[PDB]
Amino acid sequence: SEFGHRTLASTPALWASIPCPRSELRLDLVLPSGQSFRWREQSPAHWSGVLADQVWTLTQTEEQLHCTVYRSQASRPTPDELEAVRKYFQLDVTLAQLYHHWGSVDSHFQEVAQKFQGVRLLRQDPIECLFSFICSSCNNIARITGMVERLCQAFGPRLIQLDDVTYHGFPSLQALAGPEVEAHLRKLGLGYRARYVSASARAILEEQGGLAWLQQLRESSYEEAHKALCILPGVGTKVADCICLMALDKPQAVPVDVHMWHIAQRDYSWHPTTSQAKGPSPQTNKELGNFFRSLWGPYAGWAQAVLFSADLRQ
DNA sequence: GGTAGACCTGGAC
DNA sequence: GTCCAGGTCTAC
Ligand SMILES: [Ca+2]
Ligand SMILES: [Ca+2]
Repeated sequence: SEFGHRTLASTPALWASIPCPRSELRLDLVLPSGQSFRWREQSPAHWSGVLADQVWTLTQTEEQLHCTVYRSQASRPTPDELEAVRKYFQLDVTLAQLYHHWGSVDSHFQEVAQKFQGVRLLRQDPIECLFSFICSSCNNIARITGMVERLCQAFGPRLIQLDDVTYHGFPSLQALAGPEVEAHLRKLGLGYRARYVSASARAILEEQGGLAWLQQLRESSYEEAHKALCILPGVGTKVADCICLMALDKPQAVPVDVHMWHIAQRDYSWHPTTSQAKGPSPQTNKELGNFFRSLWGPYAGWAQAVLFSADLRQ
């Protein structure tokens, strides 16, 4: 059929594949796990969302990652568009190598990794990542998802429509910095987070040097990148880490939230050393991130995703 | 310098 | 009718 979301079975000639075994990527463990909030399983095993300014539907078989694009006459994805998918999932990074190493230095990781293979990090756009996580504050994944959709719908450019779903690109800095955005966001239910979206959009354009200032962080060290991000309204130590990890290519970045605290205590019997507090505080949270970095290495953040993801499965 | 309380809301015991 | 989710900000 020419309408609605496509499936591999119904529109054979419109899909193209990318060699990728399920052991290197599990869509169902990556896409709805709190990394990106813009993918939906409209059909069983078929996920749709915006990727590289276009709408896609992705699905996998044991050895392949099938992709289709909705842009002109309908056709299969081209080799270059397909490369956009490979980059988004950072497919050049071998997950089997990472799991092996983490499992070698951490017996607990080894036991948990057995059942949760294919958990990796998406290479996300900084703007979308910054504002999506500004909205994650004291929030759950299902709600965050709603807020983000409503936000893109009201301020993001309109893409194509499939069935009754109209896809929108993520809002630009200029749009989010506009007049009365906060009030509009409050009517959309963002709460106090509405204030931060508006404020950070303006801070970036009117005080930090614009988009270029954000994008240049990819070349800066984790230390430098993380410090700059905390300048923004609504961005604390955690939000900044999420952004460094998921959008600025800092794999050693470890976001410390309540989930990670429960994991550290239960599975590692961890307790703060150099810090005062017995529980969560800026000093203890910083120490915990260091604990995981020294345990897992340069890609501690990715290791964190494997457990964090396998933890949400409870 | 390091804790305590306000800020929004909708699924949940 | 109370409680929590990938926190942040600020007063003292
Ligand atoms: Ca800040
Ligand atoms: Ca927290």
